[PDB]
Amino acid sequence: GVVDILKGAAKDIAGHLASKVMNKL
Repeated sequence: GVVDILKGAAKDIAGHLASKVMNKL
């Protein structure tokens, strides 16, 4: 499930990222 973890892993990073924007609105 490597490929499955590789993609799902990016979700953890974009987590604190996609927050920056959401933090504005």
